[PDB]
Amino acid sequence: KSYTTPKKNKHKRKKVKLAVLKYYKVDENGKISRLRRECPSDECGAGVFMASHFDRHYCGKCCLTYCF
Amino acid sequence: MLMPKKNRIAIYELLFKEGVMVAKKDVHMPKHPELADKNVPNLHVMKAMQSLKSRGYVKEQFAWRHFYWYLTNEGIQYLRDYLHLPPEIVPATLRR
Amino acid sequence: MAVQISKKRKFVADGIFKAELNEFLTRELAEDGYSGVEVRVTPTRTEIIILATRTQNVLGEKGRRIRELTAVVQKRFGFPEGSVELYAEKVATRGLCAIAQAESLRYKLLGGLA
Amino acid sequence: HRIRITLTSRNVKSLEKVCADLIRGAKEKNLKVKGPVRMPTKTLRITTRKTPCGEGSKTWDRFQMRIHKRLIDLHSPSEIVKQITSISIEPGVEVEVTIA
Amino acid sequence: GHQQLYWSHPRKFGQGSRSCRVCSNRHGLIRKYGLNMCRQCFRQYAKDIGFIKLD
RNA sequence: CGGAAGGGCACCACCAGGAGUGGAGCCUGCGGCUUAAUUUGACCAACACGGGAAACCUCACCCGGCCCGGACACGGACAGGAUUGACAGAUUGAUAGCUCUUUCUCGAUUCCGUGGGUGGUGGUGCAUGGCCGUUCUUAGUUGGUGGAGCGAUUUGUCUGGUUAAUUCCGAUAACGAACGAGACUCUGGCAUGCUAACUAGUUACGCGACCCCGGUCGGCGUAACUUCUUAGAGGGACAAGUGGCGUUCAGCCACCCGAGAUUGAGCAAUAACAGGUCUGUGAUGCCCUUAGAUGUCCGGGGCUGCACGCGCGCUACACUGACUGGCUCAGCGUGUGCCUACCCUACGCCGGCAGGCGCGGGUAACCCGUUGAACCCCAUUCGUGAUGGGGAUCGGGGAUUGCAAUUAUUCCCCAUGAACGAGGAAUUCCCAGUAAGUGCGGGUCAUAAGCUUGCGUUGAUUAAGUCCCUGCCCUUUGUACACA
Ligand SMILES: [Mg+2]
Ligand SMILES: [Mg+2]
Ligand SMILES: [Mg+2]
Ligand SMILES: [Mg+2]
Ligand SMILES: [Mg+2]
Ligand SMILES: [Mg+2]
Ligand SMILES: [Mg+2]
Ligand SMILES: [Mg+2]
Ligand SMILES: [Mg+2]
Ligand SMILES: [Mg+2]
Ligand SMILES: [Mg+2]
Ligand SMILES: [Mg+2]
Ligand SMILES: [Mg+2]
Ligand SMILES: [Mg+2]
Ligand SMILES: [Zn+2]
Ligand SMILES: [Zn+2]
Repeated sequence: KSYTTPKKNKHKRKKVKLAVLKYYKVDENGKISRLRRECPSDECGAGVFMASHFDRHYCGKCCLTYCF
Repeated sequence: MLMPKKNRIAIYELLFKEGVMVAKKDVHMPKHPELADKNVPNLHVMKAMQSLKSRGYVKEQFAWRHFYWYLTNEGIQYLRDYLHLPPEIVPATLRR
Repeated sequence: MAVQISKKRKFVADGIFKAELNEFLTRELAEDGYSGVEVRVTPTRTEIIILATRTQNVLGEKGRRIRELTAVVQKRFGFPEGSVELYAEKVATRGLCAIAQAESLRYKLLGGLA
Repeated sequence: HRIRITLTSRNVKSLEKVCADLIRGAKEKNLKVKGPVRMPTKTLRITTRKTPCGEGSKTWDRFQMRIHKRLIDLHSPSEIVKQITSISIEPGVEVEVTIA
Repeated sequence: GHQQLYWSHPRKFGQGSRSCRVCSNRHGLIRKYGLNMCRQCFRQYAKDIGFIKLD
């Protein structure tokens, strides 16, 4: 059957090259500094980092929002 | 089917400890009744054992709302290889 | 019984159970000349008798198929493990049993002969 | 002591045979036993259209299932009750045992 | 959340709640005496269940 | 097969009747109109049928939006990511991240293309199976041996009598048979004879209450029994007997004795239909869709729409009635569910009311329940007025169920107060506990009968016959038909 409204194209989620490398910072010595925050929730305790948006941080696993 | 690895392992281990496993032809089931320790929804059970039948490992029969799956020897060896098991162990349908 | 279901629907449920079991074995053992099922219901013990013709064929090698059928019945109907025992019997003068001869005639029809 | 056994069956002949056998066993053991009472028969009647579809003359079926229940009272130890009930039982009769 | 409303509609009653245990049909069913089966199935399995046309 | 002839049967035909329908309103179904859809099958043997009493689902149609629930095989895409989910903010209908910016994630299950599937209440019942309906629940059908015919075939299977019956007698080139019918099973009848009964009773005994020794108690306990109740084996009725008709055979009528001198239903067949079901199905061939889905899920609409016609039903048109109080009697059944989320109700409070609040009984001859049903019976009001008949239309308010009632689910109160003066042509069902009147169970059910399947109460007139009408069967005849 013919249509009038054009079909709603699916969301093409873009890829990120070496997205893991954007969490920490590179130093020549044997020390670690973490850039973004980490979710203090129960299921994701100390391994899963949080999002870094333009106005608030977010974790999707437990739906935790940290507004400014 | 985006079946979690945990659910797939649970289906395989239950199929290997009991040679058969039943499931009602009902996608709209919260969780499988035979195995309820973990979630492993009946939809995942049906599709996994459908896959086993499709690749010539299990045999399917139907009685009015349910499927019955019978695991052949060629499926036994495949399941053993997938789960990293020795040839010595056998399901309940083989030993006495 | 904790559920203490009434007898009026208990008999109906048992009859539906017999019909469901009969049709399930009819589909399963069609090649084996299955003729019917007799259920010997007792407290703590449930002996189910399968009347067929090729008893060795329906028993399978080392009883593997009857074993898995017992597991199928137990899992499907929720019976306690080990409560049900399947036994296979051969009907004397199987020519007089219409159902077995009907199944044989059906397989002869699909075989290809006139 | 005052044991009461209930027998529900679909076939009249089998149920009468079972009750006759049990009372004969009580007579052999010489136990005081109440007579075999007969509860009124339960007739589960269902009426349905013969035709799977709706066409044709309106013809209805009459499918009825008859259930008969008989209970017997005896005065004996529970071990005697289990011994008597464990033997000579037709598979088509459902058995219930009540102490009170 | 597709799963939040995929089957979220209540199925506590109505024709779509009860279905034939043999046909998965929602028409001509009988819930009396816990049959939960369509009239066609009941006629098919009347002899197996025990219903016999005595009269 | 006949648009020819002769016999036979049938309250789905008639005689006599009864109750009706068609006359009015309303419930429901069909056609038509209209509409995005007001989806669809069915059109004697369609039309209260699809057990189809649809707010949601059922739903198959339409208006929009998600998911893949596209197994498996082959070639790419990379643990320097294949790719699922994601509250904020816009958008929508929904907190569908379905979509647009913004990134955190899940952990080889996937994703991208190709074969191959898979699903469908999609079409095809004019391919089908099964089931069912109809012919026809009428009574018809077929061998063996034997006569006739060259043979296909025919007699048996019939001139008549009788029967519900090709059911029998009886003539007879036929004799023996078989299916059907019949027989049989279930159901009601009655047995003071048998077996039995605290999950049923009866009779007596003892207390308790009440009235002037006696009377009542479904008030409480116990010594006998199964008459009443329940359910098992048997009995019992067979045209058995008498008088008549009838070859004196079959069979029919009347009657005495007698629980009955025709209780009703089930299965019901060599055969046929291009009757219905592909929308009962994981029964199914072929075709079609298969990711912008004819698969599935969600929101909403519709299946009810109304200038009209037709069918199945309810209410009534009133004095044998309506209204208000009193008295009084049953049996059919069901009742806490596998998934299943939903049972039947006693009792005490609130209230006129539907209904609400609490502890109880019941998986049942145990509790509702001695099923205190109606009709009907008794006593007042109405006074021939479309009147206190009638309850259509309609407003306001009060409750229950459901996620949700608007197109008012259903229930209750006040009020508004339509047609209908017994209904033309035509036409339906029926003959004994029958019709009709009346009410009560089950199916549908979250809510529910104005349908159907059964049961109970009261309970009659006509009539023991026919082919006049209508059909339908047998025989005779005709045929250039034989996929008839
Ligand atoms: Mg339905
Ligand atoms: Mg007639
Ligand atoms: Mg209509
Ligand atoms: Mg119309
Ligand atoms: Mg639906
Ligand atoms: Mg549909
Ligand atoms: Mg899907
Ligand atoms: Mg090709
Ligand atoms: Mg299949
Ligand atoms: Mg869908
Ligand atoms: Mg009027
Ligand atoms: Mg109004
Ligand atoms: Mg007429
Ligand atoms: Mg001529
Ligand atoms: Zn977190
Ligand atoms: Zn069914």
